[PDB]
Amino acid sequence: KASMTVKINESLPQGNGKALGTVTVTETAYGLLFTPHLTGLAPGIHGFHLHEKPSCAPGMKDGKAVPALAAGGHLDPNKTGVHLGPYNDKGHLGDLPGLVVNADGTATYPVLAPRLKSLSEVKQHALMIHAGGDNYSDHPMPLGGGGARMACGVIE
Amino acid sequence: NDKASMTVKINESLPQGNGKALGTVTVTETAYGLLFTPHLTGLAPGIHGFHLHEKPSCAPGMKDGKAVPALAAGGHLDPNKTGVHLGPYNDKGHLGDLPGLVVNADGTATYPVLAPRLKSLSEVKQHALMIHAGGDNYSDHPMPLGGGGARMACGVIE
Ligand SMILES: [Zn+2]
Ligand SMILES: [Zn+2]
Ligand SMILES: [Zn+2]
Ligand SMILES: [Zn+2]
Ligand SMILES: [Zn+2]
Ligand SMILES: [Zn+2]
Ligand SMILES: [Zn+2]
Repeated sequence: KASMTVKINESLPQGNGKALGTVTVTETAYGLLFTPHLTGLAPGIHGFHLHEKPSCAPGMKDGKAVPALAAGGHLDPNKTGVHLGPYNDKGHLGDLPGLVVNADGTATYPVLAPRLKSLSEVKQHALMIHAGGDNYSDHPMPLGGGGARMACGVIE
Repeated sequence: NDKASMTVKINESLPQGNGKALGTVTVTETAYGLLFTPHLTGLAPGIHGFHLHEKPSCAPGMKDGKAVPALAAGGHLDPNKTGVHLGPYNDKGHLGDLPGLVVNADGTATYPVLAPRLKSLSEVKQHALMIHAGGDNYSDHPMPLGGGGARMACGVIE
């Protein structure tokens, strides 16, 4: 059973917020399954992506402090330069299905990302949770409308 | 680009018979299996058992003298006769096991769910797409059939 764990922390302008729980990443016969064990999130569907750089630190953009900016953009080994979701080979390999958050603010619903096949593809990248949702497109809003980076955890 | 795709209409399952139309689910073939994109409305917020049942019917059935909603659809699609409920990501259970149907706070269903084990529309035609009152933990424990419980909405895939 090739499975591993990722600690998730709140993402503040200053650094790291409280621990919001974990996410289990498991290899299946159909791809990587992300089983969340998170708490304290806004109910609804959240942008859920793997970002390039292994960091959840703040960065500077237009003079302001931006949560988890040091993580860079989306994991994109094919250099597609386009956000197209978990089921389309023509976009960022780091595109996972939206994270489903319950009414009590927890995340327990497992999401399969069929394109990822082994834990190695996930190591040394930032697992990102956004404020906004994800329609798996750059239209109408870029990167699925995720907007701000709200929670994060370096995988390794 | 291009990939085969079809549409299924969903109705309320009442003891009496069919209820309000709730919208549709688009089933599309993808490189990674069948994708079920819902366009539904008027559902209880939360996560709902979402399975394919054996018989091409959504009609009620009689069980001990009571009309049971969508009972005429039979049990879960299980060609390999596993006789067990293990979800969308496990080969050892019902082929008809899809991921839970995610319903928003407003009662709509819009979140696409991939079922990796289904590969083509032919595996899905002439079966019932079922929506339960309860959720789905992809297991027979601690409740049978993921804890889906009552059948609350249904649609026959042509
Ligand atoms: Zn992102
Ligand atoms: Zn992306
Ligand atoms: Zn075309
Ligand atoms: Zn069922
Ligand atoms: Zn089943
Ligand atoms: Zn069949
Ligand atoms: Zn048992």
